[PDB]
Amino acid sequence: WRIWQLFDPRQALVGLATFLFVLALLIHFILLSTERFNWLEGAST
Amino acid sequence: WRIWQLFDPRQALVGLATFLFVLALLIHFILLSTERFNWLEGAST
Amino acid sequence: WRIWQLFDPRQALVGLATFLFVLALLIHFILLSTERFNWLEGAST
Amino acid sequence: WRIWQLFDPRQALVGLATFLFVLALLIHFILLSTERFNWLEGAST
Amino acid sequence: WRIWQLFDPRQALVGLATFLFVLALLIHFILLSTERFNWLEGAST
Amino acid sequence: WRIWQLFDPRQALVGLATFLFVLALLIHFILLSTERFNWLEGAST
Amino acid sequence: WRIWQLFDPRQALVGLATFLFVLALLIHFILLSTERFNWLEGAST
Amino acid sequence: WRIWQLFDPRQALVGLATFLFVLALLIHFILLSTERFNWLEGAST
Amino acid sequence: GPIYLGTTGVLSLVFGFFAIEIIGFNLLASVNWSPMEFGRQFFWLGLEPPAAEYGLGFAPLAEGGWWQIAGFFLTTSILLWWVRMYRRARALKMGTHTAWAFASAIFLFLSLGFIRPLLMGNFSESVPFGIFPHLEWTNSFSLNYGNFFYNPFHMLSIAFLYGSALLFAMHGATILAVSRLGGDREVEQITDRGTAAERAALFWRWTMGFNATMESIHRWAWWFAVLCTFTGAIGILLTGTVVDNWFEWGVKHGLAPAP
Amino acid sequence: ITEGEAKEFHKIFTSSILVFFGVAAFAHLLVWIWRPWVPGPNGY
Amino acid sequence: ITEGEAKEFHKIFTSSILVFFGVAAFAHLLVWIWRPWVPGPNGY
Amino acid sequence: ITEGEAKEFHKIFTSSILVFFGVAAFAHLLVWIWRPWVPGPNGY
Amino acid sequence: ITEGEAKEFHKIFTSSILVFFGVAAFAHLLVWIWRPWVPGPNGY
Amino acid sequence: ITEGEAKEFHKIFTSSILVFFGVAAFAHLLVWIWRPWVPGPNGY
Amino acid sequence: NKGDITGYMDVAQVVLYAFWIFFAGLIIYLRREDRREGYPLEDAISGKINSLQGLGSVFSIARPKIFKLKTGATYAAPNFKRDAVAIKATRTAPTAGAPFEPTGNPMTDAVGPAAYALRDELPDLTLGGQPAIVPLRVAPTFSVAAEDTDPRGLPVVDRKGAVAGKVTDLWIDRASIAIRYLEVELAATPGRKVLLPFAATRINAKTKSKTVTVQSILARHFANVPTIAKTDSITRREEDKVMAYYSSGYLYSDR
Amino acid sequence: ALLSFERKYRVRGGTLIGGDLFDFWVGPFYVGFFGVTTLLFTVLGTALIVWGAALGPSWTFWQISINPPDVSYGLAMAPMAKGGLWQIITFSAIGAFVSWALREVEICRKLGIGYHIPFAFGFAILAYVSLVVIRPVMMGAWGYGFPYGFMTHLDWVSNTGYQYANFHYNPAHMLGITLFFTTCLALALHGSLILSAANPGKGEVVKGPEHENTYFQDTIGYSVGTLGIHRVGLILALSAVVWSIICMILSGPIYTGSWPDWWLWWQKLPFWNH
Ligand code: 07D
Ligand code: 07D
Ligand code: 07D
Ligand SMILES: CC[C@H]1c2cc3[nH]c4c(c3C)C(=O)[C@H](C(=O)OC)c4c3nc(cc4[nH]c(cc(n2)[C@@H]1C)c(C(C)=O)c4C)[C@@H](C)[C@@H]3CCC(=O)OC/C=C(\C)CCC[C@H](C)CCC[C@H](C)CCCC(C)C
Ligand SMILES: CC[C@H]1c2cc3[nH]c4c(c3C)C(=O)[C@H](C(=O)OC)c4c3nc(cc4[nH]c(cc(n2)[C@@H]1C)c(C(C)=O)c4C)[C@@H](C)[C@@H]3CCC(=O)OC/C=C(\C)CCC[C@H](C)CCC[C@H](C)CCCC(C)C
Ligand SMILES: COC1=C(OC)C(=O)C(C/C=C(\C)CC/C=C(\C)CC/C=C(\C)CC/C=C(\C)CC/C=C(\C)CC/C=C(\C)CC/C=C(\C)CC/C=C(\C)CC/C=C(\C)CCC=C(C)C)=C(C)C1=O
Ligand SMILES: COC1=C(OC)C(=O)C(C/C=C(\C)CC/C=C(\C)CC/C=C(\C)CC/C=C(\C)CC/C=C(\C)CC/C=C(\C)CC/C=C(\C)CC/C=C(\C)CC/C=C(\C)CCC=C(C)C)=C(C)C1=O
Ligand SMILES: COC(C)(C)C/C=C/C(C)=C/C=C/C(C)=C/C=C/C(C)=C/C=C/C=C(C)/C=C/C=C(C)/C=C/C=C(C)/C=C/CC(C)(C)OC
Ligand SMILES: COC(C)(C)C/C=C/C(C)=C/C=C/C(C)=C/C=C/C(C)=C/C=C/C=C(C)/C=C/C=C(C)/C=C/C=C(C)/C=C/CC(C)(C)OC
Ligand SMILES: COC(C)(C)C/C=C/C(C)=C/C=C/C(C)=C/C=C/C(C)=C/C=C/C=C(C)/C=C/C=C(C)/C=C/C=C(C)/C=C/CC(C)(C)OC
Ligand SMILES: COC(C)(C)C/C=C/C(C)=C/C=C/C(C)=C/C=C/C(C)=C/C=C\C=C(C)\C=C\C=C(C)\C=C\C=C(C)\C=C\CC(C)(C)OC
Ligand SMILES: [Fe+3]
Repeated sequence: WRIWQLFDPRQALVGLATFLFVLALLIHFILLSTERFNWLEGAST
Repeated sequence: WRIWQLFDPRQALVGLATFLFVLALLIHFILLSTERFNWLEGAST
Repeated sequence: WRIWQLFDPRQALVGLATFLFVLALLIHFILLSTERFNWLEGAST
Repeated sequence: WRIWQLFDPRQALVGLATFLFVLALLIHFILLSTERFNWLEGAST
Repeated sequence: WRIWQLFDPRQALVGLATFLFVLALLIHFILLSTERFNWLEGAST
Repeated sequence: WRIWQLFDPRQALVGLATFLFVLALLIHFILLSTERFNWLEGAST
Repeated sequence: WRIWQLFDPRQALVGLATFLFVLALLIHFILLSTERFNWLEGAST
Repeated sequence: WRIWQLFDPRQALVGLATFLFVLALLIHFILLSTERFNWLEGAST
Repeated sequence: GPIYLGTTGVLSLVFGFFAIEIIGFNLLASVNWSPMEFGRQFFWLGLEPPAAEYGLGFAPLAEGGWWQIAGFFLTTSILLWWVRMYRRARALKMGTHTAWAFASAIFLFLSLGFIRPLLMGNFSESVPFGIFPHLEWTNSFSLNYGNFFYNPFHMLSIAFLYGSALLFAMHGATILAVSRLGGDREVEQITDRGTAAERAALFWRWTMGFNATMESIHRWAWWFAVLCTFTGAIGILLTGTVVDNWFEWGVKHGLAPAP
Repeated sequence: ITEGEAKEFHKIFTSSILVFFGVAAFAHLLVWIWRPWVPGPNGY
Repeated sequence: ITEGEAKEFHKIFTSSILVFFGVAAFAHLLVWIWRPWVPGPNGY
Repeated sequence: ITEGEAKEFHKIFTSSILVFFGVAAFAHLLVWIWRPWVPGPNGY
Repeated sequence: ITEGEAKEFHKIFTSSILVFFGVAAFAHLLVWIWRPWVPGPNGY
Repeated sequence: ITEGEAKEFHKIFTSSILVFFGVAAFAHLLVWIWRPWVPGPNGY
Repeated sequence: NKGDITGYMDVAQVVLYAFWIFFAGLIIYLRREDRREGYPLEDAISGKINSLQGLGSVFSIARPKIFKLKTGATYAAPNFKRDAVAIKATRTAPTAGAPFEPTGNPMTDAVGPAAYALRDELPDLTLGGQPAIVPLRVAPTFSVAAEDTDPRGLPVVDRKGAVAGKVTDLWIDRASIAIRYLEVELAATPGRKVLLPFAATRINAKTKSKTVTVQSILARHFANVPTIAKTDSITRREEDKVMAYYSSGYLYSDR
Repeated sequence: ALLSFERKYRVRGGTLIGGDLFDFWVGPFYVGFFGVTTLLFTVLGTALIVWGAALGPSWTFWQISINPPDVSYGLAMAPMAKGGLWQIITFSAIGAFVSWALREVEICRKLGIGYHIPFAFGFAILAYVSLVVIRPVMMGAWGYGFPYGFMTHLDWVSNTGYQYANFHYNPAHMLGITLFFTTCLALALHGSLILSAANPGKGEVVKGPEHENTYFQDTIGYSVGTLGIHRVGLILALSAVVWSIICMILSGPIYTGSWPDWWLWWQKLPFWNH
């Protein structure tokens, strides 16, 4: 109830899920854009 | 199970189906773009 | 079988048919774009 | 046989006829675009 | 004979006339575009 | 004779006149564009 | 003589005059475009 | 606690979180755009 | 005035403000912080995208990194504004047609800026931030990829832009013509058809053979406006990725005689 | 549409269309005598 | 409408479509005699 | 809309689609005899 | 939609989808027999 | 909305966020074992 | 061989033809939406449902959509509610395309430009449920901008200089803020008040009276303006009737 | 065939010229004397365009082109095989457009509504005339009008815009682009708002002007109104067309140099000229 007294539960859940998905997608894209951590091309270390 | 009191089951199912299909299509297109995992071309390893 | 209480059978069938036809058309065009599976031109293996 | 209770026979027949004609026209044009199956040009096999 | 209890005879005749005229025009245009079957230019066999 | 029981004679006559005039004009222009059937330039056989 | 019972005489006369005038103008312009029948330029036979 | 009588806690928290997240994202991008501090494409010091 | 921002509006404004500040600071630094030179060359100043050798990764700040940061922040701001206009329509218990029409413009913006560079592997041919720089990007894009006039989807986008102008010139003129009959109350006319809507439909019928309704004309307008940017985005995506020369494509497909 | 008027219209239309088709056939015969439009194996 | 008128229309429609298909078949036979449109293994 | 009419329509539709599929299969067999559309290991 | 209507639709839908999936599996097996789409270590 | 509903939401939220963070930590540990993302004085 | 699908087909052409198919479907849908008012088409003479249509008539007219109103009522589109076949006019020729000639006074008979749609006999309502269009007496809160000239008290004049009356009230719109109608006290038969649309009235600028000129009708036509049942509210049907009567002046004023 | 509400409006009168002769309908089309003239000019121009296509080298619709006479001809009328056909088609098209506008005027008179629609079509007619008559006349030859072809008029646009180095730098052309983009944006916004008010979602009640104003106030900060939006859209489209006409009048009749080079005056201003 500490933080759910104010914020709507459904809105908080939807916003958190969307933000987490967008952040994960951005981090994965950034990793794919690097030579070392691109697991698809798999260049040498 | 209270998440289904929070969210409409029909809307949840429609949104999941759309999101999952779009994600699967995007991942498949990424794999097609990559040389190693393009099963239609079959580049040797 | 309660999914048909959730969703109208007529609209569900119409949308499913449209989606399946579009997906099949896309897959066939992708196969045509590839060289190995282009049955019309028939390039050698 | 209940599909004809679900769908108006008239609308289903007109939609099916339009879809079949468009699909046949598309396939005919695709065949005409091919060297092997162009019956009008008659390229040697 | 049962089909005309579905579709109005006048609307069926008008649709048939328009469709057949357009199809014949398209096929004639394709033949004129081709070299073998262009009777006006009369290219040799 | 029942064709005129199905269709309005005046509309049928007007539509036939317009369609036939346009078709004859198009055919005459197509003939005029060919070398063999252009009677105004008179190219030899 | 029943064509006048079908079509108003004055409207039919005006429309026919317009159509004939357009046809005469078109044919004269075509003749001017051609070389053999351009009476104003008077090219040799 | 005097500050929270003037500023609404919800609006203050929402604004502060947005500003902090945007600032952190900008700083991380700036670090990634530098040769020395890019951890995903690490070079020599 | 009574602008409702909310959480999504605050986010979008913060992101867009950061992007604008980055772009403006880069423009001012390009002229060595001269206000005089900034005013002199404001149109010619631009923030160029990174070169091709950097790929989709983070380029150095002085070599396109600032462009990448500003572009990402602007894209996030625009997407959050789309979310905002979706949520405002939902809150007012109204349709999301405005959000889904803005989605087409966002699609075109992403195709120009992010999606096509993602397909091509680098940000070299992305749109720089500057008036004359982005005009020159337009010119150089068309010149490099054959002739954009020969792009069929560019043809369609131009046709739908002309159609949007034509449709608004028709609709505004018609509503002003029937404004003396209560035609400006369009939703009231939709709910209860009046002589204004009847006379508008009859005028267009007697003019060109067919007519619309007070709601379906807005459907026509919405679809024309959306299709403009949608077809344009499709053409941008297909340019270079699958067709390297639009003039040669047109020559192959009969749009032009073979040189 | 009254049957008598429809049949009178048909009896006029048949004659008119037959005259039109006869004139078209005569014109086509003259055009064929002038220059036939069916090329042979070697063309024109 | 009613099966009587429907069957009259169907009879007339069947006769007209049979005549149309016969004319089309005769035209196609003449066109085939002129120049066939199915190439062999070596073409035309 | 009803049950008897729906069953009649289903019967006629099944017969018509069977005829359509038979004609399509015959045409496809003719086209395969002319030129097959499945390349071998070496192509055509 | 009543429970009986939903159950009947589910039964017919299950039958149709299994027929569709069986036909698709047969087609994919034929395509695999023609040319497999999973490359080996050395490609195709 | 009410006190009991808020208590249930907080409990389930705590459980779900703990599962999410545990899975994320496991994935990050696996990624670190595969390839560390902190370069040394000489680099990678 | 970059974008080639077959020897001649390619990806750009395939996408173009896909868009062509989609655009044909979209045109079908847009025409379907166009046919939600006034369709099906009726015969010009008899009025029976009859038109020249093809095989697309099955898809031409869509199922009626329901508009839910804040008053609890519903409006269906298409509603299939046709106007009466018989009207107070007679065709000049027996042909279907012939025009109609008014039998008596067209302005009162409501034919042609004087014709109006049989709208609901209910005034437009604001968000709060109160009638949208009311005279300024019933709405003390609203006022005319100080930068503009109050039409109240200004003479009403026609295109020929004849004075029709004086403005005694203004009818405003509470939903969309604007002036809709002017209440004019006729010079003839004192005490009689007629409604006057605002959109059909231009102010004559510097005339030392700023006479509200009405180019639609003449002074003698003001006595025949349709009346309204209530003194503080106007229904949609009465609104249309007034606007239609005023709009017919340009065609039937000199007749 | 008539609509459910057309018979009471299909009344006599309203013709500008011709009287009762042409006051009749053929199907849904109102004929009118100017409609008869429109049909005359349309048939003449279309037949001459098909004749030019027949005279041309190809029957492909994209490659069909009717070209204006050569610049060497000046403003003199050319032989029909050397641009005279283009001139005849141009003037027949002008006549058809004017007759269409006057037919719209007649329909407006019959229905007792304003003339805003023919007035707005007059701007399209003026743009066409400026492109095919005014600009070539002030430029000195009919050869500067665009050819009547699906692709050749686009080639004319490209060549004319590259004659001035870069047409993107034409100041009136920038304003035309701005207004053309704004017209599309405003059309999208207006259609979107009207459709969102009329269709507020399933199970919801139709909204009104209050909600329409409140939505855009809340989102962007301000609104225009119910008729202000239509006036703004009409003015935007007409201003885009007017500024396009102005840029085309400037490009070649008045200004003949490079538009990118025209912008040096901004960099030569006294307060920045260093
Ligand atoms: C050599 C130059 C050349 C050339 C000869 C020629 C010809 C013509 N063309 Mg073309 N064109 C050329 C090149 C070319 N052409 C364009 C496009 C078009 C369009 C734009 C449509 C639109 O609405 O854009 C406009 C929409 C956009 C770009 C997207 C909307 C943007 C949004 C939502 C973002 C919101 C913004 C903020 C929050 C503010 C952020 C702040 C800061 C950055 C500081 C279109 C309809 C159009 C018109 C014409 C005509 C009429 C002609 C004539 C008469 O010559 N052309 C292409 C496209 O796909 O358009 C969708 C595209 O990208 C591209 C290129 C490179
Ligand atoms: C070495 C490089 C590498 C590598 C080879 C590789 C592969 C791939 N990865 Mg990745 N990844 C790598 C690294 C790595 N990766 C991640 C994670 C992930 C995630 C995050 C999911 C997410 O964002 O959920 C975010 C969603 C949440 C948290 C939803 C929770 C729900 C909430 C709040 C409330 C519920 C309300 C709603 C949902 C609203 C609607 C209502 C209803 C439906 C009822 C995940 C499932 C995932 C998938 C893949 C893919 C598709 C690929 C492909 C094809 O390449 N990756 C891990 C994580 O977060 O696990 C929880 C993590 O830590 C970690 C690391 C280190
Ligand atoms: C170097 C190449 C280049 C370049 C880099 C660049 C850039 C851009 N430009 Mg430009 N342009 C270039 C070339 C160039 N530019 C144009 C014109 C413009 C316009 C005018 C639009 C208008 O108002 O049309 C107004 C339209 C007319 C002419 C209306 C006339 C139509 C009529 C009477 C009706 C006809 C009716 C029938 C026949 C009947 C039909 C029957 C049935 C359907 C049954 C305009 C706003 C515009 C758009 C863009 C943009 C958005 C861009 C982008 C995306 O960069 N350009 C000028 C013009 O036409 O001005 C009137 C002109 O001639 C000219 C030139 C040479
Ligand atoms: C259908 C295609 C057409 C189209 C449609 C279209 N555009 C749209 C819409 C639609 C339907 C909208 O609904 C949306 C809109 O809101 O319109 C009014 C929009 C829109 N398209 C726009 C413009 C636009 N449209 C264009 C064109 C088109 N879009 C096409 C012609 C074009 C071009 C190039 O022709 C442009 C430039 C915008 C006006 C608007 C989208 C606004 C947006 O996304 O804004 C993002 C937010 C910001 C940049 C934030 C700025 C913040 C400021 C710095 C203020 C300060 C804030 C604060 C101080 C910050 C906090 C500081 C602290 C952190 C310290
Ligand atoms: C001025 C603001 C916008 C506008 C407004 C506008 N247009 C209008 C109207 C209005 C208000 C109408 O009322 C009227 C109408 O009824 O539209 C349905 C119209 C109209 N504008 C039209 C098209 C059109 N408008 C355009 C633009 C615009 N018109 C502006 C953007 C454009 C372009 C290029 O952007 C086009 C293509 C038509 C739909 C219609 C014109 C109807 C008309 O003129 O009918 C009479 C003529 C014919 C039926 C055919 C005449 C044929 C000629 C004999 C030959 C002409 C050849 C031509 C010169 C070249 C052709 C080849 C090209 C590829 C170059
Ligand atoms: C308030 O909301 C509003 C609505 O409303 C509620 C609306 O609806 C609309 C309108 C908008 C829409 C309906 C949406 C669609 C609009 C667009 C997308 C804009 C684009 C438009 C088009 C692409 C269509 C263009 C079609 C045209 C221009 C019509 C073409 C017409 C002709 C060529 C002929 C004109 C008719 C004449 C002159 C007479 C009739 C002719 C015939 C019937 C054929 C010939 C007839 C005969 C042979 C017999 C008579 C002959 C005579 C008299 C002799 C002539 C002699 C010769 C032979 C020449 C708006 C704006 C509105 O905001
Ligand atoms: C039934 O009817 C309906 C209504 O009614 C009930 C309506 O209402 C509307 C809605 C329509 C409108 C309200 C106006 C429509 C008219 C146009 C589109 C043409 C006029 C164009 C504009 C004024 C642009 C307006 C767009 C806005 C305000 C978008 C808002 C976006 C943000 C707040 C995000 C941050 C803002 C940014 C980044 C820029 C936004 C653009 C501008 C504010 C204008 C550009 C300004 C500059 C970049 C520099 C200029 C600076 C200014 C103006 C301040 C200094 C002063 C100067 C003069 C220079 C419709 C459609 C409708 O159907
Ligand atoms: C009620 O009636 C009363 C009582 C008054 C009596 C009146 C009766 C009357 C007047 C009856 C009239 C009857 C008539 C006139 C009947 C006419 C019937 C005809 C002519 C029917 C014709 C049917 C033809 C059909 C259905 C043909 C279909 C062909 C198709 C779909 C072919 C498609 C081809 C494709 C897709 C491929 C083309 C190849 C190319 C090259 C074009 O591909 C690119
Ligand atoms: C009602 O009240 C109760 C009782 C409830 C009590 C409430 C108490 C509260 C809420 C108290 C809160 C207090 C707080 C948070 C106070 C914070 C104060 C701060 C941080 C003040 C800071 C002020 C800073 C100032 C004024 C700085 C001014 C600097 C200027 C103008 C510098 C300009 C520099 C220029 C223009 C030069 C730039 C150089 C470059 C290089 C940038 O130029 C190109
Ligand atoms: C009312 O309730 C009833 C009675 C109905 C009961 C219902 C209960 C329900 C429905 C409970 C549901 C619970 C659920 C599903 C809870 C889910 C919780 C989760 C998944 C929580 C996760 C939270 C994650 C957080 C807060 C993460 C924050 C991370 C941040 C802000 C990191 C930012 C990183 C930055 C800025 C740096 C990025 C670095 C670069 C730029 C390099 O990365 C791209
Ligand atoms: C108070 O401070 C003031 C306001 C005075 C500062 C002044 C600011 C000024 C003057 C700002 C504006 C300047 C000008 C002249 C702006 C003009 C802008 C124009 C006309 C831009 C036109 C087109 C640009 C486009 C279409 C670019 C789009 C770019 C996109 C979508 C880029 C996206 C990039 C992404 C998603 C990057 C991804 C890579 C990451 C970062 C994820 O990893 C490497
Ligand atoms: Fe309506």
